[PDB]
Amino acid sequence: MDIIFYHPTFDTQWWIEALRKAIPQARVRAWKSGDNDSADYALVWHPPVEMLAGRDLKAVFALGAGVDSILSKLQAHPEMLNPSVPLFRLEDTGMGEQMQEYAVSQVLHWFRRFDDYRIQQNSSHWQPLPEYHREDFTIGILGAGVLGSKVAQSLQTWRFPLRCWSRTRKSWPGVQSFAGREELSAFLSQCRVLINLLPNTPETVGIINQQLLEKLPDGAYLLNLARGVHVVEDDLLAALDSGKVKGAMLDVFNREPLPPESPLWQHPRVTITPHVAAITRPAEAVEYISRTIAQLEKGEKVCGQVDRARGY
Amino acid sequence: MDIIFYHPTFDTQWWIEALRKAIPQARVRAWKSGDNDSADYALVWHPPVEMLAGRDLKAVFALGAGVDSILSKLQAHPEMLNPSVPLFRLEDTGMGEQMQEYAVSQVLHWFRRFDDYRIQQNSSHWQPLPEYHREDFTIGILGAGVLGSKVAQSLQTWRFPLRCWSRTRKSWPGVQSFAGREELSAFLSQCRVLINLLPNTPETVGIINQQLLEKLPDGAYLLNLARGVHVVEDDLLAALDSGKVKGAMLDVFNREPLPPESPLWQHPRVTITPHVAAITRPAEAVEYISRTIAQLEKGEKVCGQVDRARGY
Ligand SMILES: NC(=O)c1ccc[n+]([C@@H]2O[C@H](COP(=O)([O-])OP(=O)(O)OC[C@H]3O[C@@H](n4cnc5c(N)ncnc54)[C@H](OP(=O)(O)O)[C@@H]3O)[C@@H](O)[C@H]2O)c1
Ligand SMILES: NC(=O)c1ccc[n+]([C@@H]2O[C@H](COP(=O)([O-])OP(=O)(O)OC[C@H]3O[C@@H](n4cnc5c(N)ncnc54)[C@H](OP(=O)(O)O)[C@@H]3O)[C@@H](O)[C@H]2O)c1
Ligand SMILES: NC(N)=NCCCC(=O)C(=O)O
Ligand SMILES: NC(N)=NCCCC(=O)C(=O)O
Ligand SMILES: NC(N)=NCCCC(=O)C(=O)O
Ligand SMILES: NC(N)=NCCCC(=O)C(=O)O
Repeated sequence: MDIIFYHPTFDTQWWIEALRKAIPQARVRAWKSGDNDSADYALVWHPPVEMLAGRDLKAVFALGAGVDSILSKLQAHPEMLNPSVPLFRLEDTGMGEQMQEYAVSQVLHWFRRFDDYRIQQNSSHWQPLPEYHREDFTIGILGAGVLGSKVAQSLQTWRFPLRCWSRTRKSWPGVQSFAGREELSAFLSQCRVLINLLPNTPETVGIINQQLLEKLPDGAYLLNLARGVHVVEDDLLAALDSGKVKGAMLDVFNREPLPPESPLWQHPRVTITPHVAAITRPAEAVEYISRTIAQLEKGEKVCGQVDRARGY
Repeated sequence: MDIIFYHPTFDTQWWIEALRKAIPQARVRAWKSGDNDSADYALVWHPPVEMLAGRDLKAVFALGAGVDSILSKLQAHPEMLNPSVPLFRLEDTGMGEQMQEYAVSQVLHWFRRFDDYRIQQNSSHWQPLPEYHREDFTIGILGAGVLGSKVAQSLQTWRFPLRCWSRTRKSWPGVQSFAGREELSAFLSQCRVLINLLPNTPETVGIINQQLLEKLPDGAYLLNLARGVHVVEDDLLAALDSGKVKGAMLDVFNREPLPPESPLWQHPRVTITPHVAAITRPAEAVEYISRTIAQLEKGEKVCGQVDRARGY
């Protein structure tokens, strides 16, 4: 087999060599403009149309969890990826645990009122605060996928009430499963903490807006770990200023880097991280890719596969 | 049986009634100065010498995890508590989980560099930071008791390397156990995060001082959940200012409320909470007390028992 690799910023030389070692019968090369030699598999992030167009690839592996960008490019350039070509993404490969670290830390942080204690510390003010209780701290997860489920799991340990929202029904024993737009209002109504792990799709763009935030209980918290386009930033600022939302921690933004003019930077109840919630673990990604290729070859049934019609 | 109850600040009436219901053959009363009627058991916090002196009680239950204060008072007033009287404290009764919430939240917070990202947010500065790795993030727990073990357990989930320090050897499978002063230097040498869950005793007063902090790896973090007297605050400020300690989160202080003149309040790498790490859960405390009384009565072997000679 022949494998072509393209990534705008990764250590191309490291990846190529790691893939050779993990698939020793594989000839692996970095794709450059003009390379129209044969390829069986393509490993890509933000690929040029030229790299894929007209290739009857056996599979394409997106080097990310999200496939927002590549699907949107195929819409604009249908010539780019023949419908025969199966599209895979990176499922977990270490991002699950990273999402769990971030959510558990911050849910507990809000639950123990470390935000209030920091404000009082800023005035040298010593004042014990009433403890919150779990019954009033339901955690809702928008999106119940590879990452949502991992996060739900790691929060169940702490005995918070849990609910999730998705297109289709889930069976997780401790987690009340809400499905479809018809059930979104009910889902939102009890969510003291709302965690966004949705994919970026036309159906979810701007879903976190005024109408959604108004259905939340008062003094809610928002943790956006998914995509910036899910949030209407001005509606969120209004919810923060009205006290509807007590705190928001955001890792992703409509424009990244978030430009200095955004009021989010200096807003008091907002915490910002620069899209670092869960990054690729290269060795685990190389493991997932070689394993998937091996499974495709043995005719075994494989899962981590994008549905282009569905959008994710 | 007759039970006398004293607490300077708790809801005396609630506690009395809850104890009646949990021990329905018990006559329970609030102790007031001059009450020299008979008592079988005394439930106390910061008790007047008069309340206990000369009583041949069947047991005394301190309504706290720490027995610093009551043992120090018996030193000053040996007439207060006959050596025949067994002394119990509150073991766990919900404080374990509270310690786990606080430690897991904050260990993860430092491990994901949320402190650095907050500083960059304060300048509207967008800059992804190199991820820390577990091998460089050994967590050491000073004190390996009811609370230390609970905290160790909840951190093992996250795959941090773990070590604990105590007087006597521990057997916890994933946790390297250090014992005695002769092994303290070795224990400290790898501790990226140091968590203090020691009791307040003459042997541990001021243990966190210049000599201890110097043995820590650079860029260490201190989480003091035990007693303020364990820390020499000026040595810690010097370690913070030299960069030896990257961050400290403190719940307990030599003087509480921490007076406004302390430099800890406004120091940049210091986080303060007003002694709220783990508070009594009254219903669970009433459960532990009635259960222990029942066990003492059945001649069953009981554990949660202070060794007055040892100091804890
Ligand atoms: N911040 C970061 O660093 C970072 C890192 C990695 C990933 N991410 C983001 O996290 C996202 C989720 O990753 P994942 O691996 O968990 O994706 P996934 O496994 O595909 O799960 C997506 C979930 O969203 C639900 N969903 C999709 N469209 C929906 C709709 N219209 N209504 C209701 N629910 C809908 C799906 O429902 P069904 O189960 O019913 O299909 C599914 O449960 C990625 O798409 C990426 O944008 C961010
Ligand atoms: N911040 C708060 O809100 C809060 C709440 C509750 C408790 N606390 C504090 O937490 C402390 C610990 O509670 P706990 O229930 O875990 O106590 P514990 O079960 O009695 O455990 C104490 C541990 O400290 C160790 N230790 C005692 N003296 C030592 C010495 N000289 N050298 C080395 N190790 C020593 C003991 O060693 P061995 O196992 O060898 O005996 C034991 O492992 C309490 O005393 C209290 O001060 C604080
Ligand atoms: N795991 C760490 N430290 N970064 C994640 C992605 C970087 C990468 O794959 C490359 O640039 O070669
Ligand atoms: N969209 C761009 N440029 N980077 C995303 C990287 C991490 C992530 O969120 C994922 O892999 O899904
Ligand atoms: N659990 C909560 N909310 N506080 C802890 C101790 C208060 C208490 O026991 C009393 O004053 O009666
Ligand atoms: N020492 C005083 N006044 N209060 C302590 C209360 C909580 C605690 O740390 C414990 O129960 O050990």
